[PDB]
Amino acid sequence: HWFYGISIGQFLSCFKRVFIKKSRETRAARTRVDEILWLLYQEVYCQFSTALDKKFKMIMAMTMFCLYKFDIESEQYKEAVLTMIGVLSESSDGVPKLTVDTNNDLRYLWDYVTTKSYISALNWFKNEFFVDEWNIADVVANSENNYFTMASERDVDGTFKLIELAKASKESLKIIPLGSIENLNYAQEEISKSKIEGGWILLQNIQMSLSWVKTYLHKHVEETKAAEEHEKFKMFMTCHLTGDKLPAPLLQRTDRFVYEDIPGILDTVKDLWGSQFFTGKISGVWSVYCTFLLSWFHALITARTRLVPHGFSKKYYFNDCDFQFASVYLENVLATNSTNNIPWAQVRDHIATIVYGGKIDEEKDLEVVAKLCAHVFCGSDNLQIVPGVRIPQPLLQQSEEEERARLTAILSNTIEPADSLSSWLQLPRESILNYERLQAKEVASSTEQLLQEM
Amino acid sequence: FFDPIISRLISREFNHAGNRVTVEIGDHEVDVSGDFKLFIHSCDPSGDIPIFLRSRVRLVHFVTNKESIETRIFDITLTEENAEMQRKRED
Amino acid sequence: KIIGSGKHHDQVSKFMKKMFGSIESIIFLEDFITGVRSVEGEVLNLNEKIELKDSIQAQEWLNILDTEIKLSVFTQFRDCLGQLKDGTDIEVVVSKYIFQAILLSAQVMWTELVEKCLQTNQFSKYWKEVDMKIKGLLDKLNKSSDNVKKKIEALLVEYLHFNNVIGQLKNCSTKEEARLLWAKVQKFYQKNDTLDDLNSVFISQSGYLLQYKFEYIGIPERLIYTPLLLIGFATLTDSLHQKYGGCFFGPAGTGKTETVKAFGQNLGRVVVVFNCDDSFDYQVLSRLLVGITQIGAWGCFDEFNRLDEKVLSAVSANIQQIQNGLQVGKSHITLLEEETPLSPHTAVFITLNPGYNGRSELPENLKKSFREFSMKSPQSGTIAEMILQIMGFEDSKSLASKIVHFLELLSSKCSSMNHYHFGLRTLKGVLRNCSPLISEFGEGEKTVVESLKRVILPSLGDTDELVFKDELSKIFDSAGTPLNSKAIVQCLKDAGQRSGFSMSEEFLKKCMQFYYMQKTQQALILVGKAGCGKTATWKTVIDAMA
Amino acid sequence: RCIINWMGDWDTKTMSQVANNMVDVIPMEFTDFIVPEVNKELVFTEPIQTIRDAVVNILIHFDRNFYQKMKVGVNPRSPGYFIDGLRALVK
Ligand SMILES: Nc1ncnc2c1ncn2[C@@H]1O[C@H](COP(=O)(O)OP(=O)(O)OP(=O)(O)O)[C@@H](O)[C@H]1O
Ligand SMILES: Nc1ncnc2c1ncn2[C@@H]1O[C@H](COP(=O)(O)OP(=O)(O)O)[C@@H](O)[C@H]1O
Repeated sequence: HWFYGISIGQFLSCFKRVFIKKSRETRAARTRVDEILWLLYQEVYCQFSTALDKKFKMIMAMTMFCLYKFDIESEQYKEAVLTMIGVLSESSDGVPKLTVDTNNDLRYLWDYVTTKSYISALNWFKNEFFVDEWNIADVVANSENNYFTMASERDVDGTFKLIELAKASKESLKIIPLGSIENLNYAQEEISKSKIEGGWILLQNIQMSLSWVKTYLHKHVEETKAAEEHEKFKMFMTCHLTGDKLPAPLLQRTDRFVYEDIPGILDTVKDLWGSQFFTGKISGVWSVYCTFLLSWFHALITARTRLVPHGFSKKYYFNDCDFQFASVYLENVLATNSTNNIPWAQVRDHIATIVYGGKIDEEKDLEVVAKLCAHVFCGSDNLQIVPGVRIPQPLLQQSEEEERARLTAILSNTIEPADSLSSWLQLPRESILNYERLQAKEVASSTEQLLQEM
Repeated sequence: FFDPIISRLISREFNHAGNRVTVEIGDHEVDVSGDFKLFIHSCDPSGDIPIFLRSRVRLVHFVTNKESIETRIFDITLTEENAEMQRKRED
Repeated sequence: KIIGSGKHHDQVSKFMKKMFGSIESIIFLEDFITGVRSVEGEVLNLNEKIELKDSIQAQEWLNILDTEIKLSVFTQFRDCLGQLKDGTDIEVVVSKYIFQAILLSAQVMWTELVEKCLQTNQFSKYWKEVDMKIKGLLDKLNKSSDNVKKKIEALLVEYLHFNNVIGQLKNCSTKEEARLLWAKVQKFYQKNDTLDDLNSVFISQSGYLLQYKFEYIGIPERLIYTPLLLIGFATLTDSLHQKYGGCFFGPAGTGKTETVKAFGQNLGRVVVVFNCDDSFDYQVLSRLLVGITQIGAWGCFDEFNRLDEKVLSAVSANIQQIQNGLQVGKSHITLLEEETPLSPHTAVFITLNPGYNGRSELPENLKKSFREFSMKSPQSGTIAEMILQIMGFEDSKSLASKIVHFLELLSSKCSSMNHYHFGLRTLKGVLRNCSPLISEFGEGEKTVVESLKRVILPSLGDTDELVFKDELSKIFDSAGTPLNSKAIVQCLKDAGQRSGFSMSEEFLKKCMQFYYMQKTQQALILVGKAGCGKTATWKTVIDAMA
Repeated sequence: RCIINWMGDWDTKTMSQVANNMVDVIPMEFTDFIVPEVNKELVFTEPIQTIRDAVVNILIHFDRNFYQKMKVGVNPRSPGYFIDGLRALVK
């Protein structure tokens, strides 16, 4: 992958810092050098996991576990774990193996495989290794390079995470949304100032910045060799995995981190509702009611779009702009129409065919969105938005403070069940199970091609 | 890159006089000095280089140390893991 | 050239087509601007004859005529609305006013009438009235002159759309469904109380109010109304209402550029269409962009999917600047290294034809300012039925269904190869080419069969004509008889004998195909195996027709 | 029209004779040779009596072994490193 590049110097630096990290007591096992080597594994895994996404994180984790264990253990253990991983990749499935009272880990793995908890069977590799997973703060503080790439997809961001990290320690963030040539020269003068000032900075969507960063920022980073002695500024550039390829010298010079913190569905409703409502209401109780309804709908569609091919035949990206357009359309139709259930059908059609159906190009996905919209919007008398929450209509006295209070309370008190991916989303449990099956197949397969490569 | 104007020096080609050393370069019998030293530096190793220089010029690998690895991390370990006897040997 | 020769004030007339795109000639009485004539030859009468003196520069009276033509359009609209309001048939009106005025007046009148009918739920009477109007316009069209026949067909497009709307809403049972469909379709309104005559008329669709502009369009071909077209219009106006430019994407042969062109058409705008990535330099792009942002017109970047990276980046920067200027609303924008005013009415639309991989997308810097909309296959059956109705028919419904089914079956059956194309363009070509053949032949389905033979058949491989005739026999049962061959075949035989060429039924068929299909097409491509008499073929046809 | 002459890389006779001719200047060092009864089967030269033949044979052996190891199969490259190696040896 283009982003997953690596340098010799990074490996040697991590190797050097393996030793002087005499932080946590290593396991009281064979000799000193063996535990030093195991600590080397733990350190390199902790450092280099942050540059890899969840799937690659997992495959590298298990492959590295196998690399350690095959060399450190007996032939029986090696062939048993080989049979286990073959069972995981049912394209190379075999017969399970049993070692009596010796390797409790393998019984746990076989239990996870049999119990259809494939994701737990995977995560066992990381859990057993007693690793110390990191966040942005740990990698930023511990690393010495001033540059960091804020890798993510086009549907989730760490901007709020970075802002709250700054507010947690030393602040100094200067969000610089790059854009037009005026935006361009403002950004370059800002970074020139921040080089001496040493304040934190953040640039948005380096992909669209491609020309400027190739011409200016790449050259500036090349020239900033001795300038790192200046006040301790933090360089944060947001890059998108599906975006255009970034120049190799720039990505190599900087440090890399990727974001995977996908908030829960209830969390999505929480933060979308808060960010939408803190600007103040416009019209009567029905306005905030339909705003709540469309916020929930946006949460469901954002949830469903993360599953491919189960649900949608292909991946889509729903930007907030759709949310603003939905809000504007609902506000306008409510202002135009009287306080009745009259415009529900037309609002549903408009949302499913223009606001959210415009991007989509598959009649199956159009039908899915249409049925979801009909379920969520059409109806009255305590609509069951999710099987665990009942949403009644606004009452006849039309007070909006009580409505906002009741909406916030019903959002807070209600809890999200673990099966929300299959319960809140109208998907058969077979669908999600086969999704986990496909995930296990792809990760495990890649792990074989890796291991036969060695 | 390579042009056959330094050809008369990449391969020994000098019409020495009785007491003066001359080389036919371009259109001038350019003067030479005993302290003149020329060294060709390359940017990347993957790029193909002309065969004539490979015949003549003395290639030396200062390339990035991807291979081996054992030597570098071995040096790091000896300088780091109980270094006293290792560098006391050099002492 | 125009400035240095601004004395004859007639040499500019052949320039002003480029700088309006709707009009190409200007009328002169003796030295005064009597009016203008559009590309289809429709003559616009200007109420205020602009007197010209030798001192006034060209651009000054150009500026005055910009507003003068719009004022005349509004006045003709007012007269047409007044004449229609007091119960007058459209037929006596079609010969009096311009096509724009009659179309917009009919739209407003129909809007009000269907509003009151929806308030009363008595659509049967209005449906009958519309049907009689359709029949009267149909029978008037036959004996009319072509110059006005263009007007009759153009208005019949909108009247057919209205009749379809009325019928489908009458079939709808609930008041709520009626309101749904009525808000779904475009709705016309005017404000007489407002003193500003230019903005006295406006369009309302999906609850969004857009101000109509009385800019002149002439009589461009009317894009028939289809559901998918209505969704396209709705998404376009929704994107515009929040000052975001529209963005259409999808497979080729979907009329996306034609869709936005029809949008500007019925909304009263000349959408400057720039076909892109053919030979064109960035400087003229900057010039036209500055012009459109200074005048308030609308631009569409046809075939925007393909561009070289540097020009694409430059135009993306410029378009991001202008779109953000619309967003903020600042009067001046510093684009093209110069402070330029920005009209509030300026808007930009983009079309994305499929790439080598298929789905082609805008540069990511535009994602925050545009709304991509996929475009599906248009309702070819509906458009074929409407065209057959507007050309007069007997069984247009099943005939259009048969034509669409036959074209799809031809696409599925015959071998696929690079130049084969059975998209909407081919069907449109058949329906636009049959008309002289319809005049020569009857109006029966056999005339359509002959048009199919004269258009698609001579561009196939041997097995492909085998499949073509097999499916022609399967679907249609009209074979036809040879006609007007008693002379052209004799001429071909004489030419072959005088050239020493052996006439053959293969050769005769190829020559007949070429002669038939050269009448319409201007520039011809001839393809066949090396030295297969193609030179001889066109020699024979050319001297035989001589 | 042109006459083509395939010269190719030098063979064992060529290296033996040529390196003999050059090491004519320095075929001998202090005291005498290490015991000159090594295997004669792989001797491309005349029987060993000084260092001369052992040196030329070891040089040619290393040369073709390095060529057959660095590449695989046909090696269309003549010994150029041989000349630099022998110059370094004599100097
Ligand atoms: N109708 C005909 N009757 C008899 N002979 C014919 C007839 N048409 C063509 N020929 C013969 O066939 C040959 C025509 O080949 P020609 O090169 O003209 O074909 P082409 O495909 O148009 O050309 P090219 O491939 O060379 O550009 C000539 O030998 C000509 O005499
Ligand atoms: N609703 C419609 N009714 C009749 N003809 C149409 C309709 N939509 C498109 N067409 C025809 O189909 C053709 C397809 O145009 P196309 O090449 O898709 O435009 P673009 O340049 O946007 O790709 C157009 O020439 C147009 O005449």
